[PDB]
Amino acid sequence: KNIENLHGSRLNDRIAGDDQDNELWGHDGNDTIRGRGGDDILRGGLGLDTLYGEDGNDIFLQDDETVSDDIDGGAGLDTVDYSAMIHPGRIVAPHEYGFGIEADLSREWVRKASALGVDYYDNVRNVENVIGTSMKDVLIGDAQANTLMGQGGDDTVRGGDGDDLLFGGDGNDMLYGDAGNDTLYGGLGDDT
Amino acid sequence: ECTKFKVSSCRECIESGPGCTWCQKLNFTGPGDPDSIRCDTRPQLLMRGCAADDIMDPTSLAETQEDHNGGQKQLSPQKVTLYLRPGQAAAFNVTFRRAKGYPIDLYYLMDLSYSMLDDLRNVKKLGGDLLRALNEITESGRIGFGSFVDKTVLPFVNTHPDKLRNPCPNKEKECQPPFAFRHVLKLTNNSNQFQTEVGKQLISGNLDAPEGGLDAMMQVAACPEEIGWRNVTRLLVFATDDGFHFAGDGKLGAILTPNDGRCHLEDNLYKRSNEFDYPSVGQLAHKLAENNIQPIFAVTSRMVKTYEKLTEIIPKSAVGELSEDSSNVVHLIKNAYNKLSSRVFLDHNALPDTLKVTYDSFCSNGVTHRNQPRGDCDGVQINVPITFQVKVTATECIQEQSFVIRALGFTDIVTVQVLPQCECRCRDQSRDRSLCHGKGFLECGICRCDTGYIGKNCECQTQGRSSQELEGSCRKDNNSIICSGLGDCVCGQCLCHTSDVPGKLIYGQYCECDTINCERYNGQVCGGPGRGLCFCGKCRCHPGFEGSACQCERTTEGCLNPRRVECSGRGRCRCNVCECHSGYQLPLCQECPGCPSPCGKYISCAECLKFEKGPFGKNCSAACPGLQLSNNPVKGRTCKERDSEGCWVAYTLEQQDGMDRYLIYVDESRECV
Amino acid sequence: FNLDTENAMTFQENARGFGQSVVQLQGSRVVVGAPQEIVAANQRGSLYQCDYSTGSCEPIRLQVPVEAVNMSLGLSLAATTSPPQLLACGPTVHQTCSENTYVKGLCFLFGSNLRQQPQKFEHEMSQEGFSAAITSNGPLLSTVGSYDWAGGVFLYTSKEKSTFINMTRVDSDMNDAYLGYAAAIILRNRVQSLVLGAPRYQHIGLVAMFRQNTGMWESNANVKGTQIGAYFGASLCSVDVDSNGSTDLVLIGAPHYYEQTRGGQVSVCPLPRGRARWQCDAVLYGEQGQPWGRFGAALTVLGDVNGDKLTDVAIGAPGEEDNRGAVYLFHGTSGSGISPSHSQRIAGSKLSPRLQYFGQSLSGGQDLTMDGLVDLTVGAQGHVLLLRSQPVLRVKAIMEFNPREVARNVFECNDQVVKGKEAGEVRVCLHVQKSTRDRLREGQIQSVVTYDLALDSGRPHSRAVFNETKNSTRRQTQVLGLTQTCETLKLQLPNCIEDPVSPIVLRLNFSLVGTPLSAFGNLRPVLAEDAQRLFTALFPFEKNCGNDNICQDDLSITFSFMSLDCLVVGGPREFNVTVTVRNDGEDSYRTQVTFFFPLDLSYRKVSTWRLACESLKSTSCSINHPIFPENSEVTFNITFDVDSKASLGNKLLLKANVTSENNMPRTNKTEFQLELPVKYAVYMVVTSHGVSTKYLNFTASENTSRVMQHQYQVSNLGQRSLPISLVFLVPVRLNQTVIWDRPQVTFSENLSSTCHTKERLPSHSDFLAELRKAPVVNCSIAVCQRIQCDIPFFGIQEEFNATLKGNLSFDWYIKTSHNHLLIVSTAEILFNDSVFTLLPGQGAFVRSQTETKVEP
Ligand SMILES: *[C@@H]1O[C@H](CO)[C@@H](O[C@@H]2O[C@H](CO)[C@@H](O)[C@H](O)[C@H]2NC(C)=O)[C@H](O)[C@H]1NC(C)=O
Ligand SMILES: *[C@@H]1O[C@H](CO)[C@@H](O)[C@H](O)[C@H]1NC(C)=O
Ligand SMILES: *[C@@H]1O[C@H](CO)[C@@H](O)[C@H](O)[C@H]1NC(C)=O
Ligand SMILES: *[C@@H]1O[C@H](CO)[C@@H](O)[C@H](O)[C@H]1NC(C)=O
Ligand SMILES: *[C@@H]1O[C@H](CO)[C@@H](O)[C@H](O)[C@H]1NC(C)=O
Ligand SMILES: *[C@@H]1O[C@H](CO)[C@@H](O)[C@H](O)[C@H]1NC(C)=O
Ligand SMILES: *[C@@H]1O[C@H](CO)[C@@H](O)[C@H](O)[C@H]1NC(C)=O
Ligand SMILES: *[C@@H]1O[C@H](CO)[C@@H](O)[C@H](O)[C@H]1NC(C)=O
Ligand SMILES: *[C@@H]1O[C@H](CO)[C@@H](O)[C@H](O)[C@H]1NC(C)=O
Ligand SMILES: *[C@@H]1O[C@H](CO)[C@@H](O)[C@H](O)[C@H]1NC(C)=O
Ligand SMILES: *[C@@H]1O[C@H](CO)[C@@H](O)[C@H](O)[C@H]1NC(C)=O
Ligand SMILES: *[C@@H]1O[C@H](CO)[C@@H](O)[C@H](O)[C@H]1NC(C)=O
Ligand SMILES: [Ca+2]
Ligand SMILES: [Ca+2]
Ligand SMILES: [Ca+2]
Ligand SMILES: [Ca+2]
Ligand SMILES: [Ca+2]
Ligand SMILES: [Ca+2]
Ligand SMILES: [Ca+2]
Ligand SMILES: [Ca+2]
Ligand SMILES: [Ca+2]
Ligand SMILES: [Ca+2]
Ligand SMILES: [Ca+2]
Ligand SMILES: [Ca+2]
Ligand SMILES: [Ca+2]
Ligand SMILES: [Ca+2]
Ligand SMILES: [Ca+2]
Ligand SMILES: [Ca+2]
Ligand SMILES: [Ca+2]
Ligand SMILES: [Ca+2]
Ligand SMILES: [Ca+2]
Repeated sequence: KNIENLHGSRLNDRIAGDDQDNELWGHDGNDTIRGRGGDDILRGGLGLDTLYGEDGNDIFLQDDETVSDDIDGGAGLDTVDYSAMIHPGRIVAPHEYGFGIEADLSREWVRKASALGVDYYDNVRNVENVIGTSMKDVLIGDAQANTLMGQGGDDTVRGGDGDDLLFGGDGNDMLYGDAGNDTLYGGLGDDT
Repeated sequence: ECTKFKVSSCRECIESGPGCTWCQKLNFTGPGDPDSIRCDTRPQLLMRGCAADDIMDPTSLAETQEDHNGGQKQLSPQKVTLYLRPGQAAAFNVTFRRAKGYPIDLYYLMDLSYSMLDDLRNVKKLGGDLLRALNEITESGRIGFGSFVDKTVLPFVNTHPDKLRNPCPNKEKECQPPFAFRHVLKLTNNSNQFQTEVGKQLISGNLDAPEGGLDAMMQVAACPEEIGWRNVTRLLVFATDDGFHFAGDGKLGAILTPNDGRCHLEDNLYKRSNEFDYPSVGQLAHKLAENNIQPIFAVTSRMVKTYEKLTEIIPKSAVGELSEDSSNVVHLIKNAYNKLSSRVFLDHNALPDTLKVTYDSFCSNGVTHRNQPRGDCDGVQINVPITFQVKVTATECIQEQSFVIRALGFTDIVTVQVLPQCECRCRDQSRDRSLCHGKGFLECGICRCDTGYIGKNCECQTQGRSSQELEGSCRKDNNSIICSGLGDCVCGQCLCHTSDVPGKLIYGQYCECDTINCERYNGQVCGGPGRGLCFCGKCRCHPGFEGSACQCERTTEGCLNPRRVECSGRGRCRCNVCECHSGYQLPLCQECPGCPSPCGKYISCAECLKFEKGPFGKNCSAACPGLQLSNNPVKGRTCKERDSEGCWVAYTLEQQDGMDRYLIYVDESRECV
Repeated sequence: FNLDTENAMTFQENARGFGQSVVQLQGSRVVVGAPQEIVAANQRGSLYQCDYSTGSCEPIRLQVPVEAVNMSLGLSLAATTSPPQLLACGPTVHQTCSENTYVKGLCFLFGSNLRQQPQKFEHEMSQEGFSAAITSNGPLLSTVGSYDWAGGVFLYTSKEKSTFINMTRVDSDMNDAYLGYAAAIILRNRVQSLVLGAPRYQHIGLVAMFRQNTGMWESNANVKGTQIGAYFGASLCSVDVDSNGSTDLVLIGAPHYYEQTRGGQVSVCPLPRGRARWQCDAVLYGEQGQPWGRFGAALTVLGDVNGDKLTDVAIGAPGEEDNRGAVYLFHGTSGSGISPSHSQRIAGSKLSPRLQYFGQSLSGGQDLTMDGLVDLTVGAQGHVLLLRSQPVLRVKAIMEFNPREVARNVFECNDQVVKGKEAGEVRVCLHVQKSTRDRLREGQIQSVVTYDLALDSGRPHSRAVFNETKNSTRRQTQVLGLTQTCETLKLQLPNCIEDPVSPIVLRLNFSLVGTPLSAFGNLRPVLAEDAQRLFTALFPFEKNCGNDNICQDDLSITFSFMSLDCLVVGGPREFNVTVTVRNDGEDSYRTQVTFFFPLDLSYRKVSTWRLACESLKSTSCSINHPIFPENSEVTFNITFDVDSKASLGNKLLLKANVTSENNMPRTNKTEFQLELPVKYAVYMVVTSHGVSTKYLNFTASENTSRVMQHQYQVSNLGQRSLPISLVFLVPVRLNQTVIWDRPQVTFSENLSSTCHTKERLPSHSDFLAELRKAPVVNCSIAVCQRIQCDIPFFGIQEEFNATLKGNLSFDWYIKTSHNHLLIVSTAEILFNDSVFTLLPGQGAFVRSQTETKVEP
C-alpha cells in the first residue's frame, strides 16, 4: 500500500498500475504492462513486451535491442523515446544503413534496427510524439498534431497533416511542415 | 441402427449405413407418411408388418475359386472375388500348408578384416560339411562364396601406396590389398571347387571398425544371373564381428551419390564403389524382399543386440551366435533355417485408403491372435493346415480394384478382386403403372416422376402453384409453423433450405433436425468427427466409443490390472477410470497410502497359523476373513508385534485383491523373554 | 503458400559439386561451394559468389597453402548476418607422411571484403571443419574423427586459443558415433550454448546439449533415436518462434527413416527446463508414397514469411520423385511448436526437367531482392535457385441496407397498385489490406477482384431481385488498390412476401488475382490462405405486432445456483445453473441470451420450447426461434465443465444478458449477475511410522531414563500445493510429575518451518478412576504441550518425516489393575478451511495417534 513504482523480475511478468503516476520497469523477459490512469513511465526492458498507457499522457522508453515490442498509448498525448539505442558503449543492434530509427506514425511502425538484409520493427498505435537518437533519423507524422524531435545528426522530419511542432536539434536537418498550421525550429547547424 | 438423415432411394438408403434396409411392399406407406419410413432397421420393419422375403438388405459376401488342375498347392485359395457393401466386412479363410523338401541355395559372405584370419583358416576347410548339412534337409543343394572389406578411400582405408600394397599390421606374411566386394565362387554343388577357389583367398585389413558389407549384400541381391540363383529357397549367410556402414557415412570421404541399387560388377569386382554411397537399410530390405533372399546374420556375442534390431525392419531374417573362430557355423545355419521356416507371415500389397484389411490367426500351438495388421504365428508345422481369417471393410462405394495377398518368402500368391454391392435387386419389370397415375414407375416400391410432374404420387405439376389445402400436412401441430421455418411446402411435403454455415444440413420430415445441435465435448459436438456424429439431439458414436458425447471407450478399459480384475476389486470401473472407494489411490485402486497399519490385529491369525495354536477366541476358520499364508517370503508390510503369550513374532503381510483380503508370511524364529 | 515458383532465377555452373553447400551473405549475394571441382594439380574444391543483380558469378580468389592438397574446400559453410562474416572449410586435407596418410582440415574466415582470410587414434584423423559455426567469441569447428571417431568440437576464442568439447569416456559406447556431424548454437539471456549431433551412436543416433558451468563446458542433456540406420542427428536447427531472443526448440532430422510408404522423419524437441529431461513431442513427415525421399536431409530457418510474427522453417527432400527432389514449408504456431502439416511443397519436376537432388542444401533468413521480403536459396546438382516470398493480402467487406428494414406498404397485399414496383437499396464496400511489412512503395500493389452477390441464397425462389439484372445473381469484376471502394445498387421485389417472418439474406464471396510488379521482377501478391472469403448481412422485415406500433417486448433474466453453496474445484466436474427468461411484452423476435464466464469453464449442454446454444469466454443461446410469444416463460439448465487445474481465485462471477431483434434500450431486467464462493480440493494424509517406539519397560527400583520418538509421515497426494500447520499434543505431566520432558520436533526435509509451544489443561481431575476404566494416559487425564509448526509451502507429490523426540522417566506410573499404561500422542494437520476442503469420506486420514506401551 502507498507504493507508486515497481520493478519487475528477470522472468515473464504482468504489471498493472493505478490512477496515480507510476514508473513500471519489466527488465528481462516478456512482460505485459498496463499504466492505467495518470501519467506513467513504462520501460519494458529486454524481451518482447506489450505496453499500455490507457488514459493520460504516457512515456515509453525503448532499449538497444532487435526484439519487437507492441505499444498502445490509448487516449491522451503520448510519446516514445528512442534515445537509448545509441550509447557510448558497444551497440548490439545493427545500423548498417546508418539511419538510426525510422518512424511512420501513419503506417504504425518504427524501424528500430536494420541490418543489410534484416529489418526490425516495433508496432506503435495511438502515439503522437517521437524523440529520435544521436544519429540521423527519419520522422514522419500523421493526420493528428505531432511533436517530432530529431536530436543530433542530420535528420529529416515530415509533419504530415495537422498543426505540428517540429524540432531539428544539432546538425544539418531537413524539416517539412506539410498541411496545417505548423511551428518549425531548426536549432544549431545549417538547416532548410 | 439406421441413422439415415435424408433418404429417397434404395441405394441412397443402403449407402447411409450398414444396418439400413428397404421394405418394398406396396400399400405400406400411409397418405400422411413420407417415403423415408421405408429406410429402417430389419427388426423394426419386421415388427411393423414387413416380411423377411420383401426386404432388400444388400449384404456383402465372398465366394472363392480354386485351381483343381494345380497340384501341391501351398497357399489356397488362389482367386477370391468380393461384393463389398460399405460399413460391412466381408471375411474369408486362407489356408497355409507347409510343403516338404525345397532345395537350398546358400551364398556365403565373409569379412576379410585382420581379425577374421582364423575364421578364414577354418572356413576354407568347410565346404563339404556345409553341403552335407544342406543335403540332410533337401535332396539337392548348392553353395557359393563372396567377400568384402570396405571402400578404398579415407578415412575408411589408408590410401598411402605402401599401405595399399600391404594393409595388414604385420609385414611378415601375405596380405592382399583392400577391396569392396569380390565374387569368388558360383553357386555349385561341387565341394572340390569350393575348396580350390576359397583356398586361394588371402586376408586383408582396413582402418575403421565398421565394415561395408551392405554394398556386398546389395550387389549380391542385384545381380541374379551372375550369382546363379534358381527359383528355390535362397539363403545369404553374413559372417562378421563388427558393425556396418550405412547411408551418410560416405560424406566423410566426399561421396554423396546415393546408391542406385543396380549391378556394378566387372571382372567379379565391385569397381565404381568409391563413387556411390552405402545403401540404406530400407533399400536393402526392399531388394531382399523382392528377390526372396533370406539373410542369416552370423555375428559375435557383442553384436547380437545390434543385428537383432534389423529383424524388425527385415522380416524373414535370423540372427546367430558366431564363435570367435567360426567353428559353430553349420549348426548356426541349421538353427537359422529352422527358425526361418517355422514362422509364417501373411501380408498384402499396397491398397488405397478406401479399403481396410485385418487378419486373424489360428495355428497348431493354440495361440490365437485377433484383429492384427498382418498375420503371424510361430510353430508352423509340416502338413498341418493353418488358417488365417482375412476381413475386408470398405468405407465408400468403391470401384473395381485388385490386390494380392502373399506369404512372405514364397512365390505363391492369393489374388483378391473387389466389387461394390451398392445396388438393390428390386422388382420393376411387372409393377403396376396405374398406381403411379401413369406418370412414373414403381421401383423398389416407390414412384419416380417424369419431367414436370412432382409429388410422391406425381399428382402435381411443377409449373403450377402449390394448393393451400396440401399445406396442412407440412406442419407438425397446431402451434408449429410450416416446415419449422426452415423449409418450403410444395405438393404436400416440406422441402428444406440450405445454409452457408458449414455443417448446417437441415433434414427431417418437417425440417426440425439439424447437424450441429448436440452434446458438446471439449467444444466439439460429439467429441469431434473422430468419436461420433450428431443426429438432431441424439449422439450415436463410431464403434469403440460410448456415452452422451462419445467420450467413453466401450472396452479394453484401463480399469484392469494384468491379472484381469476390475480395480483389484476395490472400486467400480466407470468410463475407463476406476472409482476407488475408501482411501485407495488411482489408477488401479491398489495402495491404501494413508492407511492405518493393519499389523496390530492380524497377529491374532498369525499366532495360530504357523505355531499350531488351536482355537482360542474361536477356531482359525470362519475367522481370519480372507487371510491366507505364503510359503516363500512376500514383499510387503514388514512387521513385528508382541505375541499373545509374550514372545516377539514378526510377519510380512502382502495384500492381494478383494475386500480385507491379504497374504501373510509369518517368521518362525522368535525373540522370547 | 507465398513462395514464388514461376519467376525463380537459376545460377548454373559446370564445376563439379556445384550447389552442394549454399549460404546467404550480406543481403545481396549468395556463396556456393563446389567441393569436387579440380582447380589445379593436387587441388580440389572451389567457392563461388553469385549475385542477384547480375545473375552470373565468378570464383572467389583464395591462395590455398601447398600443404592443403585435395582439401575439398566448400564442403561446409557458415555466415553471420551482423557483423558480416563468412567461414569456409575443407575437411579433407591429405597430409602425407613417410608411412601413413592423414585426413585433417582447414578453415578460412572472411570479413566484410573477400580478399584477406585468416587460416584456422587421438586427433590424427580429425577432419576438422566437417561442420562449422560462428560464435561471438570465434569460430566453432567440429572434428568427427577424434578419439576413434567418437567426435568432438573445437571452440576458438582467439586465433591461437581453443578448447576441446566432447563427451566423457566411461566406456567404448561412444566410439564410431561421429559427434559433430551437425552443430547449432542456442541462445538464452544473451549467452550461447552448443548442440551437437552424432548420427551413428549405437547405429541409432544421439543429439547432445552443452552448457558452460563455471567456465567449463559440460553435457547437461541428450536425446536418442529409435530405428537403426535412420541417422538421428544428421541435421540440426535452432528455432526461436516468438523472436524474443531465447531459443525455444531444436529440430532433429532422420533422413533415412524407413516406412513402407514414407522415407524421412523430423523430430521437434523443446528445450529442457532446468534439470528436467529432454524429450521429443512432435514428429513431422513428408508426403505419402515417396520411399527413400530423404525428408530431413537439410533444414534451415526462414524467418516470418506469412506475417504472423512466428518463425517458419523449410525442410528438404532431395530423394523424392526419383531423386528430382522437393522442398516443404512449415508454419510456426503459438506455444513454441511447429504445425504438423506443411503449407507448401515445391517440386523440382515442376521447375525444370534438368533438376536433380533439389533440396540437398538450404539457406534462408535474409532478403536479396531488396524489397524487404525474406528469400530462400535452394541448392541442386549443378544449379542454385532463388525462391522469393510474396506480399500477403486480406480483404474485408461490409454491407449496409437503406432503409434498414422493408416497409409495411412495400409487401402488403393490395389490388390498386402496380405489381413489381417495389424499392430498396443495399450498399457494398470492399477494402483490401496488406499484412507483411516490406520496402515497396505505396500504390504499386493492385489486384483484380471479382465477386458474387446472391439474394436469398439457399432458397428455391428469392423474394427480392436486383434491378439491373432482374435475377438473384450478379457478377462484377474491378481493380482494387489498398484503399476502400464503395458501390450501391437498387433492390426490387416482384411480388408480396407471404412469410415475412424470414429476413432477406445477402451473400458475398470473391476471388482475388494480384497483378505483377514490374519494378521488382514480376512479383505478384497473393491472398492469405486463411482469409475469410464469404460475408453475409441480413435484411429484416418490419413488425406490426399490434395496432401498427413498434413491437414492444419486455424481457427479464434471472438464474440461481440452486442448492449449491460453494463450487469445489477438483470434486464434481459439472454444475448446473437454472435460468429462466420471461417475455411480459408482445411478441419477441430473434431472442438471444449471451453468457460470460471465466476461461476455466466450458459449455457442455442445455436441457429444458426449442433451445439451440452455441459458443472471458462467451456462449449464445437461441430462445425458440423465430418467435418467443406473448406471456411466455422458459426455464432451463445450462451445464458447465470445470477444469481440474482451474484457477478462479476464491470468488467466481457469472454474467448473462438477453437480447432481441427489436433493439430496445437496456434495462435492469435485461442484465443479471450472481457471485459464488470457490473452494479447492486438497488431499493429504498423516500416518504414524514403524520406527516410532512401540514398547518400553522399567523397574521401579531403578531410576534409569529412556528415549522415546513418535515419527509421523506427511504426504501431499493431491494435485495442489498449500500452506499447512502440524499440531502435536504431548503428555507432559500427570498429577504434578513430569512424563516427557522438553519434547522437541525436528523435520527430515530441512524445509522452512517455525514452531511455537503452548500448554493446555486436563479436563478430568479424577485421573485414578479414568485410569481404572481405560489404561490410556492422554490429554484427557494429563497436561499436554501443544506444539504447532507452520510450513509456508507444502509441495505437490512430496513428503517428509516429522519426528518428536525426548527423554522419559517413570515416576508418574500408576499401579492400576492392568499391567500397562498407554502414552498417546496425536498429530493432526490444519489448513484454512475457507479456501481448501477435503473430499467427503477422506477427512479421517488428516489425523493420527501413536501409542507407546509401558509395563514394569
Ligand atoms: C573426450 O576428450 C577427452 C580429452 O579432452 C578424452 O580423454 C582422453 O581419453 C583417452 C582415451 O582413453 C586417454 O588415453 C587420455 O588420457 C584422455 N585424456 C584426458 C585429458 O582425459 C576422452 O577420451 C574423450 N571422450 C570420448 C568419448 O571420446
Ligand atoms: C550336381 O550338379 C550337376 C549339374 O547339373 C548334376 O549333373 C549333378 O547330378 C548334381 N549332383 C547332385 C548330387 O545333385
Ligand atoms: C524363375 O523365375 C523367373 C521369374 O521372373 C523366370 O523368369 C524364370 O524363367 C524362372 N526359371 C529360371 C530357371 O530362372
Ligand atoms: C589428390 O587428388 C588427385 C586427383 O587425381 C590424385 O591424383 C592425388 O593422388 C591426390 N593426392 C593424394 C595425396 O592422394
Ligand atoms: C463464390 O462461390 C461459388 C460457389 O459457392 C463459386 O462458384 C464462385 O466462383 C465464387 N465466387 C467467385 C468470385 O469466385
Ligand atoms: C442474371 O442476369 C445476368 C445478366 O443478364 C446473367 O449474366 C446471369 O446469368 C443471370 N442469372 C441467371 C441465374 O439466370
Ligand atoms: C444437473 O446437471 C446434470 C448434468 O451432469 C443433469 O443431468 C441434471 O439434470 C442437472 N440437475 C438439475 C436439477 O438441473
Ligand atoms: C451484454 O453484456 C455484454 C458484456 O460484455 C455487453 O458487451 C453487451 O453489450 C450486453 N448486451 C446487452 C443487450 O445488454
Ligand atoms: C524389560 O524388558 C527387557 C527386554 O526383554 C527384559 O529383558 C527385562 O527383563 C525387562 N525388565 C523387567 C523388569 O521386566
Ligand atoms: C536420554 O537417556 C539416554 C539413556 O538413559 C541417555 O543416553 C541420553 O543421554 C539421554 N538424553 C538426554 C537429552 O537426557
Ligand atoms: C484418551 O483416552 C481415553 C481412554 O481410553 C479415550 O476414551 C479418549 O477418547 C482418548 N482421547 C481423548 C482426546 O480424550
Ligand atoms: C522417513 O523415514 C523412513 C525410514 O524407514 C525412510 O524410509 C523415508 O524415506 C523417510 N521419509 C522421507 C520423506 O524421506
Ligand atoms: Ca507513497
Ligand atoms: Ca520481466
Ligand atoms: Ca498510473
Ligand atoms: Ca521486458
Ligand atoms: Ca523490449
Ligand atoms: Ca496513463
Ligand atoms: Ca495515454
Ligand atoms: Ca495517445
Ligand atoms: Ca537524430
Ligand atoms: Ca501531423
Ligand atoms: Ca538534428
Ligand atoms: Ca502539418
Ligand atoms: Ca503548414
Ligand atoms: Ca539543426
Ligand atoms: Ca539553424
Ligand atoms: Ca576371429
Ligand atoms: Ca523464445
Ligand atoms: Ca509464420
Ligand atoms: Ca525478397
